[PDB]
Amino acid sequence: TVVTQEPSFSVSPGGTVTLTCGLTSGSVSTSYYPSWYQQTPGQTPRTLIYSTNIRSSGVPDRFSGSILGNKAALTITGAQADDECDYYCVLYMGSGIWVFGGGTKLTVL
Amino acid sequence: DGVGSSSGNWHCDSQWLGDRVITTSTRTWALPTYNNHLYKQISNSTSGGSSNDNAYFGYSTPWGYFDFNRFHCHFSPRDWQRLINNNWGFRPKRLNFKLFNIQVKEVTDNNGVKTIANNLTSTVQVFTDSDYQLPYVLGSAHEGCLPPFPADVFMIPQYGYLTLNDGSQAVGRSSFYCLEYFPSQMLRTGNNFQFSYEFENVPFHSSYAHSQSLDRLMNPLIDQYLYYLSKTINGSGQNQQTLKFSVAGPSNMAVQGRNYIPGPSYRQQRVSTTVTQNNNSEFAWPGASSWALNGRNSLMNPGPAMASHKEGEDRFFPLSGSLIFGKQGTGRDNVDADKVMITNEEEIKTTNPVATESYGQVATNHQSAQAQAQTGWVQNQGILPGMVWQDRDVYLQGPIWAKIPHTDGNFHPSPLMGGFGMKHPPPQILIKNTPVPNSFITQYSTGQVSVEIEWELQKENSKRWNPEIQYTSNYYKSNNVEFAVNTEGVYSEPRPIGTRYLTRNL
Amino acid sequence: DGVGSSSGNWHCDSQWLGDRVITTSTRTWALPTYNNHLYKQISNSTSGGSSNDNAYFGYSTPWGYFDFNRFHCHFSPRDWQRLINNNWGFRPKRLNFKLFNIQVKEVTDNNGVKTIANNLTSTVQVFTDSDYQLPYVLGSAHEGCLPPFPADVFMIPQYGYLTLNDGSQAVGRSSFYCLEYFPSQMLRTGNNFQFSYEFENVPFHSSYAHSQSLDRLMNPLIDQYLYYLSKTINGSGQNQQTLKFSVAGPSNMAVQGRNYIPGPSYRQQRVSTTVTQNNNSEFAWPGASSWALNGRNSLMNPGPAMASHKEGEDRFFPLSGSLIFGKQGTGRDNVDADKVMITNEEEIKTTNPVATESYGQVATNHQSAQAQAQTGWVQNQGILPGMVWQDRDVYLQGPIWAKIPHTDGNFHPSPLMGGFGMKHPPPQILIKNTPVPNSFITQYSTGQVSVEIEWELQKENSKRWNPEIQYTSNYYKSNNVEFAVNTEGVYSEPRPIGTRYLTRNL
Amino acid sequence: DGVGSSSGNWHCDSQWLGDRVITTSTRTWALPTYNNHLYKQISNSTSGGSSNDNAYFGYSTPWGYFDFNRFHCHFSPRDWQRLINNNWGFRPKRLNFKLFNIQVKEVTDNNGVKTIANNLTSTVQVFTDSDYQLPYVLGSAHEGCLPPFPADVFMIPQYGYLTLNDGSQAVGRSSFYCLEYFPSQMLRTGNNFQFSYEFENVPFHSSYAHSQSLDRLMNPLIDQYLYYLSKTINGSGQNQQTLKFSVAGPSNMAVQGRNYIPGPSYRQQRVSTTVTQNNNSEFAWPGASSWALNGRNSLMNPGPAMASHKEGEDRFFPLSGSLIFGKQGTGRDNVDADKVMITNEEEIKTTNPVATESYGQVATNHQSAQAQAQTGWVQNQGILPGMVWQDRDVYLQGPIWAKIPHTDGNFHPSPLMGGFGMKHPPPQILIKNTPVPNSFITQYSTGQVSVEIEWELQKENSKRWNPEIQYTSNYYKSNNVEFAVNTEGVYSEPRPIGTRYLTRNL
Amino acid sequence: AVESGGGLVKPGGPLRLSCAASGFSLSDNYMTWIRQAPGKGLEWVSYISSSGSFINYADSVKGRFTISRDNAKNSLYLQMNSLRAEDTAVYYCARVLSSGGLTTSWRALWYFDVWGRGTLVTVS
Repeated sequence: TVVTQEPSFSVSPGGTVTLTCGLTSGSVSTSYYPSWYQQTPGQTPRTLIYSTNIRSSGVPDRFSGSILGNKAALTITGAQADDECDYYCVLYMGSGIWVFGGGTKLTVL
Repeated sequence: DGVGSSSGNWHCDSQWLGDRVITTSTRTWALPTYNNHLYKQISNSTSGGSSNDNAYFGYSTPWGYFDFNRFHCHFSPRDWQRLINNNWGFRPKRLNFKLFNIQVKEVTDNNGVKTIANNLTSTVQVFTDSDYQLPYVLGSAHEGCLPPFPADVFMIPQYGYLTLNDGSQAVGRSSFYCLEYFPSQMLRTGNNFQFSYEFENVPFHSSYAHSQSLDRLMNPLIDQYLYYLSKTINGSGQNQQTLKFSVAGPSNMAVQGRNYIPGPSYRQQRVSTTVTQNNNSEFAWPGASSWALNGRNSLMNPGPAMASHKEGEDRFFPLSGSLIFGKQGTGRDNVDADKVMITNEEEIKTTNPVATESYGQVATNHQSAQAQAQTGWVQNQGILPGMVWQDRDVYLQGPIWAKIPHTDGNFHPSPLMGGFGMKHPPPQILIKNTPVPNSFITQYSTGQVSVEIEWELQKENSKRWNPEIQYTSNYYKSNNVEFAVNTEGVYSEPRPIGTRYLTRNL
Repeated sequence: DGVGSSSGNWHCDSQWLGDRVITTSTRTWALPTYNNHLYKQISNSTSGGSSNDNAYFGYSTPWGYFDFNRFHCHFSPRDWQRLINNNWGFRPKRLNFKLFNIQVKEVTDNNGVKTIANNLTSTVQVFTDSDYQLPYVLGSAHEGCLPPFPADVFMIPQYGYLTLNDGSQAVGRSSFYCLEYFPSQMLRTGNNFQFSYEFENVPFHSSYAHSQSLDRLMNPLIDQYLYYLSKTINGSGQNQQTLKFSVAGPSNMAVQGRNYIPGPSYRQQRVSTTVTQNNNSEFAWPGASSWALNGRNSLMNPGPAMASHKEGEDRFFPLSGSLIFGKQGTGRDNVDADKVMITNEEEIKTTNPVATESYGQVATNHQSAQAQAQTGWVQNQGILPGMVWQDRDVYLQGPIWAKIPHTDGNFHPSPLMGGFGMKHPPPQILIKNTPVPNSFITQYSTGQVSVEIEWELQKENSKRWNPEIQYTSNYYKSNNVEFAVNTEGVYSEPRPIGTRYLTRNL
Repeated sequence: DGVGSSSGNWHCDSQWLGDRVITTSTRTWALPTYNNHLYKQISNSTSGGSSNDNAYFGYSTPWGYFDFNRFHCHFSPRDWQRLINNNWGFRPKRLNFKLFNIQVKEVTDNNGVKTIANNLTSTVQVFTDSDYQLPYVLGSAHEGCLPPFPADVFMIPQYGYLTLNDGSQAVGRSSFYCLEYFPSQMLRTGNNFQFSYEFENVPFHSSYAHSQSLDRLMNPLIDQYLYYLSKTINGSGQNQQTLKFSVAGPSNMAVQGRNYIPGPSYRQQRVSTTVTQNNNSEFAWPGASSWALNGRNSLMNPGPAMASHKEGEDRFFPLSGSLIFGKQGTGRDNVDADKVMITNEEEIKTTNPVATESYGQVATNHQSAQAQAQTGWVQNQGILPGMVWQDRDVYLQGPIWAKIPHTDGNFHPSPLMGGFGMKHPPPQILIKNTPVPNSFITQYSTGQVSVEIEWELQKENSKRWNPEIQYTSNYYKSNNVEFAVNTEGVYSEPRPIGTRYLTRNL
Repeated sequence: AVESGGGLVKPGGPLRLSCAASGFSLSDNYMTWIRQAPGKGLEWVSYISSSGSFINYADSVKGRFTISRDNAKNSLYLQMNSLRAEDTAVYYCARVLSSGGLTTSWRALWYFDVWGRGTLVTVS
């Protein structure tokens, strides 16, 4: 039970890159509810999206998160300067326990 | 017959006979001339209503109508006290309506003075709608009822109706009803008008409060033979799951098997009569429960029948759940909490879910080794097989009957503001002054109205040893006797009166 | 009786008598040989169905069944236009069925050519399930019903039923029914079979559109005497909590008290006929509303009766909420949007909530100093006391009756695809060719069918002044007459015809 | 008459006559002296129960009462087998009750030894409530019924009732009934007592299992003429939106249009009888479905009739979903699973939803280009127009009838634990020993009770070709014949026996 | 208008820091504590049910810390005991909304809706 996502994902502005976080132990889906949180440095992390496709009220539509393939991942389309900061992945399992990913940043060039 | 000979007498009295009641009331009225005898279209754009929820299309008519639909017209407070204390149920039977002593006046108003003279040859058109072919406005609990106090003289309201609309504009399906197309009996100063009506069979309105609550029906001293699931684990540790069953009995009464469950609930927001407890924001329209129809949001009022508050807390009331009446002299807008009378439903807390509380819980998902058993609060609950519920109580001020809309289907048609649902209510009575010449004479009429309704009763059979709760007037001295006039001759009723005092077993 | 004489005559006409209608239809039919006279077990695996939701089990029988269950069998378009414009409701009173001129043909086959010769000896077995022992399949709105045009000759459909099943396999509870066991009548060419059936009492179908919305029944000229909560704060600042009540009046018509609330809703997804508006994803099965039973999801179609779309937007339809008919010559699978006809229910939007809209709001929490008043949307709502609703309308192409599944309880049995619900519908009529010797002569039959129904009507009593909405043909020139044959003699129905034109008050 | 002659005889037998059944049961009883001839207030404080859900306030009375409300009182297992096998339904018609052979004893206790002798001058009071003026406790399925095995002498239960309460305190509305205030027929050792009763009309309790599932009522050989929406996109890509309609046909049966829909559901939590599968934490009370009333949570038991498990999994049962009966000699507290008998609803999975599963889905928003279509599961679904459902089955151990509460409205009153709903059930029969002198003689009494019910039946009309599922004993050898005594003479019932075996069409 | 704040404790010892509650009641809401070591990762710490009958922990802090939720004071208490040098990190007072949809149309989602500003707690 260890969340897996790639720490390195740098995209130049105007480019959409996909971030994929999965689980080593087992394949993911809606039952193992995924979520995406940006943590802007100097501030508390804010939920980018939740339960796959649904997008949080605050968040922009430039990046869309969906479960593609075995492991669900966010798919940012045409990334821009603002959206970039440390990200974390987390999927709910069992009762009251969540496992977070290692974290990933991304950078405009 | 003649001008100089009376066309009717004054009748106000109530005969209490056996299991039946006959209540007779007579009033004096004045009918002006509306819209200069014209049928005028109306909408929100004529009054200037901007919002979409308030959009309406309709017509205003010169005709007036008689509304006795409120209880206190027929029942004097002393008759009401005798009715609600001694009787479990009641319901109307027959309706007799007489209209007489017609007096038509003419007016010529010069620069500084208006001279009021009689007109002997003028007529007054009147008819009843017994085919229910006109729109029926008596079911909305409008003002314009016969006044409660016999010596009051009241003004006939104006008749209007609404129809289909899109925005403020009508549609090709809307209807226009010209009441002239109906036959009407014309009356001069000597003619009189009467008709009779038969209330269709309707159930006796319940007038009692349940002694036994629904969750307490089972006998206290005996165990049931049914088992419930007591424990899902032996104790703290790993892999401790187990199944242990126990007997449902007096020690734990919540888990026993029951044959009936409380009625439906649609959760109102809870407003507190102590303002320091309410949230500091404007939630009057935003937090209100409401049903949406064709894209127009209509507030839910009064809503399904539900208890107003939990036992012990009388300071809370559902935001739109309970009927509210104005005190005598209460202003039309923005009156504080002490200028209005609020009706609490707490009598029905036995069989009905509390309006401000959730109906219960339901299980959201399947438990397993990974997932705990989770639940969620049920905000709304439809009818389920085997629910029992009590309707909303009727008040001395409250309305009596309503007309069931004519539709393919309905469920428990008894109207939500209280009283008796009917597919053929007492008919409307439409009256106007015939125009006497587009330049017309200023004209109005006056006369007498006597309505008589025979009531049926259901006597109190209870074997209860200790005395019942009764409705009584407090002995402590006051500057004004309740339900009487003050020094200026203004009749007022101090409090709304419920119909439920006597008790029954559930 | 004899071969040289006919066993009946040709009757097609509609007699309009007073408040009654006698609709007569006669057709020419052909009955082939099904399953080579065998009962063949069929399940999803034998057909190859993979899906778990589509798992079925049942038997295919040689017997055929007559289906007149659709309206256009008994009515011509002009008889339909004459019915729906002048009448507020119709129900079936009696049914007469006559079968005559039975002819049996034996086909002789040779390599060079095949010749068909009449066979005098062979007989046709026809029986009706009067006691309703057999499974009823007429109610499913299946294909094979009598043709709209009298000239067309139709082939009687095969009769089969599906019993209990677990996945591909059958279970012990399933019962296999044999048609042969029930007593039946055998007819030679001279012989004819006829029977008369009396319909059970049923409510008049409502065929009118309410001119008044449920929420606007109020009198527009008068204030109610009830109060509502206008303001929960005085203004912007700290500690502004206050209560203010105001009179519910025509200025604001949303907050008035009402005696009835609209019917139930179970929401459907909203699909736009303009494709660029709909989401670019495959949501045909994923977004649909389905009721799960015994672990097999079954799509909800059409569902509870609900207005199809908000007023002003007709380009939106519930995903599974509307009866959909195909145009003449429509392909079987994956036709484009224009090959099909989508009925819209907007006539009922007065008393019924929009199918694609939330039923309303309910508060989810208690307000306090620390908690704002929260609400949530009601996606589906069960029956509450005091609702009214309109059922789903019947169409010229739609089904007439449906059998109420025999159960301990039911609520408002009127079927969801429209029409008259009946515990004892018109019985099934079973027919087959008698086997003539597992090597049998190749055989099929033909003959005449005449069905007669007596429709009772309800006359239009309304006083409405302005002219009604009516159903009329367009006078603009066109290459064909609607509801007539094209150059090759193919009968075409250009659009669906609802029954609701005339108006009533609510 | 006299002491030396008998006041009655012994009737135990069942006559099967045509379509009716006559079952008689005579038992021997012993009535003690309750509460030392005192009426006593009882509340939780006297017992000491702290939890607020268990708060109760009531009175315990010296009176006893007769409870024959359970089936196995009136039916020997062979009679029950002979009934449920051949009959599609049954219901009681008449009731006859006889109480005789009064024998009054007096206990005179020395220091260590007690002496027993008759008392001829001592009387026994008995009366029955014909007006239902007293509370009705017989509907809660309490213990103390007539025993199943006729040679067992049983102890008459104690009578007590409950009323309105706040905590342990009462309210002014609480009712206290003193049963001495009812005229009662007094009996000495020679007298007898009897009365006749008439059951009001109740529908036949269905005693059959549907063969056809609801969704499968269609015909597997024939396509419908309705269309459904098959494809919203042509393929993977951008701007691919399209609308494609297919025919609903036997190839895909899940999307067809249907006339009816399964009954309501209120979800229950799912508990597995294989303990490792269940969640580790304590979810017995926290996760259970409970309806809340007046601020007191109450477990939902047994709840609306729903199939207990999906087909193929019988190991899972709803947590509070089904009746649970104890095996012979099962302890009162924390017994294991194998010591209790968990009934299962599998018969009704045709027309009813699964108690542990959602009722289905509803669309939660407007799918559009910007946002995809979404669905939310439905946990509890109220009645919708066109539902059909089966009530809960009755068992040899289960209750017979239950009293409908006296209320303004109810829907499908048939009780939730099973049996026949009635607004006038068989009256309560109250009996006590008349006190013979706060110094009284230690005293009791014994006698005979013969209750005779006349049952009506509905014959089995099915044409089914293959044989029915019938209730049969197992031929395999055991240490004890099922439904008989063991070596120590203790009558035990091996398992709960249902009433649904035979099959019908839907 | 919901948001909250955490309790501040000195570095170097086991304490119980508080999560105050503004804008919402801790009674009907599922609440969780999230702890992040500076500069590396976010790790789940504890979960408590709205009824409070269901409580579960992370294995590292399980059998060690104890959570308590006081509804009257609108404060969420997490008591840490016998700390380790590997317990040095920042803690957040996360608010989790479970199945936000209403009961008639219910969807089950689990995510951290509202985030209290982090306060660092060092073991030294």
